[PDB]
Amino acid sequence: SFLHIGDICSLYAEGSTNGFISTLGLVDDRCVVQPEAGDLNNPPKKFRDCLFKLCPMNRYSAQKQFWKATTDAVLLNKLHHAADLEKKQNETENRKLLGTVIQYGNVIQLLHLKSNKYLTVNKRLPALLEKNAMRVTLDEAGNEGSWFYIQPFYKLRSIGDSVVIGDKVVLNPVNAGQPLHASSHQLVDNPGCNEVNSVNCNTSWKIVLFMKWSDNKDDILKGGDVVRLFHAEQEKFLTCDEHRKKQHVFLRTTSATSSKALWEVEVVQHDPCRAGYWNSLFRFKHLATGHYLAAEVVYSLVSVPEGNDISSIFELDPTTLRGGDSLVPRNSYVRLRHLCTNTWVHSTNIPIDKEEEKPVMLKIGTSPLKEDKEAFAIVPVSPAEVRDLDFANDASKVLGSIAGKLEKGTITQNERRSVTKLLEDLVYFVTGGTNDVLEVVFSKPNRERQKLMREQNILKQIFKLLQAPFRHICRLCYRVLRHSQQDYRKNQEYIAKQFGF
Repeated sequence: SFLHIGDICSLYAEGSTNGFISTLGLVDDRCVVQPEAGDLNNPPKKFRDCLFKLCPMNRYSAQKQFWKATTDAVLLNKLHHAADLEKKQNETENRKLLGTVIQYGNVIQLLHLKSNKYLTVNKRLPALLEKNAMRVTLDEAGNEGSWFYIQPFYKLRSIGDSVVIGDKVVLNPVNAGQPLHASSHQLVDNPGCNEVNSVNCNTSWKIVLFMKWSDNKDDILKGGDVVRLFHAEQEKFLTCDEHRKKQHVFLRTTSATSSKALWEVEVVQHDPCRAGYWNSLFRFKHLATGHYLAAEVVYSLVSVPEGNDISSIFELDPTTLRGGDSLVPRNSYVRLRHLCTNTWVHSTNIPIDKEEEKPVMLKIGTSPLKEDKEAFAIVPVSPAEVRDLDFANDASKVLGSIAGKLEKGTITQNERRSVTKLLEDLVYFVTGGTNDVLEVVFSKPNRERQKLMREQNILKQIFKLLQAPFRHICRLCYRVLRHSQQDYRKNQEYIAKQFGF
């Protein structure tokens, strides 16, 4: 099979350091290669971080100029609409290439899915761990440091050959200089990370295909798509959480959308590659714990830690529009069959939090008999909100990591700049935006973003940031809490007791 504009796929390094390209959550623009995190036959855990969309060469000349600045211009109004009309033109053209095969010697732009940001090689900036390599970042806008020559690796495959799935390449920057080097230099802060960069080298990149543009379309069920699972009859979402230090699979008693109810669809494939549909098999990986949904004891819903085993494999049966010929599933209600143990899903009236009054945890098992009402809705989850989530839980630990340092000792000069800048960015988030963005300053708030703060401990870190310049940051903590709190009793109260505690 060939590679085509709009395919999603991972990138694994070869030679000096075989690794899978990855990134540090959302706040950081750093690119990394964790060598002993996983290999090709057994992928690293949070694999949704290693995927890229293939985009064609973007027309960046007009947008590049617009950003040039410390200056005054009244026609910035013209220039910005000139960059925007170029920006959509780029969109239209790149979308007209959906389906075209990219051959060797083309120029392409790697797009990092999780972040919705491009690969970016800064010819003016040398990499921070490798003395002689140009720095590489993740720029949402992109630029000439996003243009990449795809050059053949084995003389076997010539230039102007069609680049075939599983081929090794040289991802050479067009003007920015030398090939993407998977360096052999380890980051201080990070145990499992070797960094990447642009310097003369012999690093070869293998391309493993996740999904073809052909399957990239919606709202058809998809390989890596994230979903919420809603029991129609029961009116409770399938969540998964630790109760009394134990991972439980249960219903929680559409308005209330938790963060521990987030399932990452997988469709089973011979290779570790990513609709599929009715005649297909699946597993379900939680977003909090890498844990997998499985049935093992007639049986019950356990949370197995990895998806290498049959017990974690289910398969979907449609209804009431059944029997359903094999075809892409379309965000519709299904009955779930465990081919492995041979039973259908059946919820229960049995609680897990047995002592708690009005218990919020209904246990679920599996019974052989089919149930007319016993079917869930595969309820889709916007990728934008998923980003928000990982951005949110991602920044949580940053605060969590940094607050514990003021706790014991003090904070370094550079360590401050981050939280100072990060905090203000967390406001644009909670205020909502953005595109200066003064309108976004005036902009209304997201209750759904507010949902997150207490849910991902964001609030809990500001309070725990008060343990011990600081006149600005300690002062700057004040914008956020209030921004979060309004119009929401739940937060207003949560914070109220937190200030009381």
